[PDB]
Amino acid sequence: SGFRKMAFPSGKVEGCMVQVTCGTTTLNGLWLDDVVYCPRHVICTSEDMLNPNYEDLLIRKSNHNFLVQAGNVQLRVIGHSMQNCVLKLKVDTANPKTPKYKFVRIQPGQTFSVLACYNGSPSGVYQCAMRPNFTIKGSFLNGSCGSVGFNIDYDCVSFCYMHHMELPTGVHAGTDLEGNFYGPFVDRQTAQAAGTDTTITVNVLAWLYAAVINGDRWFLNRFTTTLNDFNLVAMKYNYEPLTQDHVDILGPLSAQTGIAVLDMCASLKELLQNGMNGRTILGSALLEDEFTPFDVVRQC
Amino acid sequence: SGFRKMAFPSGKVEGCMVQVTCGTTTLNGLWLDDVVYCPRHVINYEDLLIRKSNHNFLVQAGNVQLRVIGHSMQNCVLKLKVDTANPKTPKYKFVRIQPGQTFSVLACYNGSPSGVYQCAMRPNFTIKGSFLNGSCGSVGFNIDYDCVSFCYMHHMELPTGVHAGTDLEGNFYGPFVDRQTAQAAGTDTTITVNVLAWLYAAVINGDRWFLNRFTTTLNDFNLVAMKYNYEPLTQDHVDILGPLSAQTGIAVLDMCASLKELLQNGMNGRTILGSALLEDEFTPFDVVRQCSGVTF
Ligand SMILES: C[C@](NC(=O)CN1CCN(C2CC2)C1=O)(C(=O)Nc1cncc2ccccc12)c1ccc(Cl)c(Cl)c1
Repeated sequence: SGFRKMAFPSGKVEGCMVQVTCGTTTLNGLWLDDVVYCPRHVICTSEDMLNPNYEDLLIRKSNHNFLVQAGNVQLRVIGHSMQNCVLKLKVDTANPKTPKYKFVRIQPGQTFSVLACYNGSPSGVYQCAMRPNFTIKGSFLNGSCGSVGFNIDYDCVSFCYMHHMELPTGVHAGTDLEGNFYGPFVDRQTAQAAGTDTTITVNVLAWLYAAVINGDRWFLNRFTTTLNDFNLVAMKYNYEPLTQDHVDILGPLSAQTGIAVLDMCASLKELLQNGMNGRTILGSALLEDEFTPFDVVRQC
Repeated sequence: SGFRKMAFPSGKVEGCMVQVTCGTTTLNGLWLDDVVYCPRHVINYEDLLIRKSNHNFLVQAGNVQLRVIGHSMQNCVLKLKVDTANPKTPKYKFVRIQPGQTFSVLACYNGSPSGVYQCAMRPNFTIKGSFLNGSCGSVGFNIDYDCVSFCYMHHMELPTGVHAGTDLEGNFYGPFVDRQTAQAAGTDTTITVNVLAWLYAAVINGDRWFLNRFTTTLNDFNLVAMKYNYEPLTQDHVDILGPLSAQTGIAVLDMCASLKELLQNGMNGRTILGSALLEDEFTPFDVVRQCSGVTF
């Protein structure tokens, strides 16, 4: 029993964190086999952050300009290349702690663990979700760039995020490990604003099923709804549309609890209409949207 | 910016998790140097233990079986002496924590780490964890520089879904026993110093709506705290909040008057750090550590 926001054990990722220094900038790198991955903005100076030409800046760099540090050992850079917004520093030593890994690009609503680092040293691990507006609501200070988001299924690390920047609202933007930004963001100091965020509806439903599995039933009702009527209501509360894919994904939780997805959708509509009335669901006074259907099944 | 419930990096603890099997029971063990620590309920515990032999305990570190060469009991923890010292043994200490103190839990099943989360030792000595069957022997810890302080070992789930366990010397937190009997968690209270630390974290993050021009005496605040099932705030707590008070410019008794107004009037549809409830599972140290980026 119990339901916590749970992160994956970070050990397999800790053994990959290195510090990358180029000129005055110091950030984190991910050392896998003989390559160190980090945000390409590590090559940027002061007057070339509004409109940096990364190809022009990288061509002027040599391997010895990049100082890579793994613990108290300095690694030797023997090559450098750029793949989208990520810089790949070829090093002369393969990381012996390299776990079984994959690079996966995730969709909005997906959750992952973040290992927050500073100067190549892990300082904390927390759980995140990719927001529908493609930002992540993280906890990062200056120096956290290069910190990564990941999931661990079986003994394999799926790296899904690399931190690149903080938007003016305090939310965070980054890329997958192939350097492709999540969302319409760019690694430029140009005026960028996160779009209006919405609640991840399928995740709220999964969390309502977790509450039912844990014995909380007060919010349930005798109503059901059509998928379209639910979406017309949910949209008015800035909730993401619920698709047939989402209804299908909730199938196992519906089968386990005996509550049809559209029946739980009608409980959700009622919660949106009434609020919680001084009650909590799984210790929360707000509807939680950072647990996916897969997280709920895994934790329960 | 941002404020998350953040656990310590679990790597140093993952390298210590082993699976202990004795008869039909399988749970987790903590392998440090040449000793495996686990709940004694894996086996009148002195009468039960005397009947066991080393070969009855199957210890597994990954796909390698460890051989037990001795066994002894220290309070509610069983200590299995093994032939091999754990090469991954970090710098560590066994520390007993106080209610209100926070720690990270590495939840394990069959000696395999599956999740990490941050929680607080409640004033009623339970932890509001997330554990299923097989999680016994999962440990709670903090990291100081490169030293792991082990503070908790999971033993059981109480009928309300809350958890109970011991320090690494086998002493329970709370008035609990490791036996099948009627046990109930006492009425819980809110960790007042932690709520204040979290209100300072909200101020550091730009959430200032709850601030007011008022201050209060420590006695008037404690009279209100008692009324709302909040733990008494001591001069020690006020002193610990000193750095956060200095950084934000809000005296502790000034933040107390904000807390008092929140308790008597509610949040009024408004939220603090994305929460509609007052969070009490961040200590003053946790807030400083997260709003300053201390590394391990
Ligand atoms: C590296 C970063 N540089 C800055 O923003 C630093 N700077 C720049 C403006 N300003 C001046 C000193 C007062 C700063 O503070 C960044 O946003 N990283 C940070 C990451 N996570 C959390 C942060 C929390 C506070 C601060 C910075 C954070 C950055 C900036 C613009 C771009 Cl286009 C990109 Cl790709 C990256």
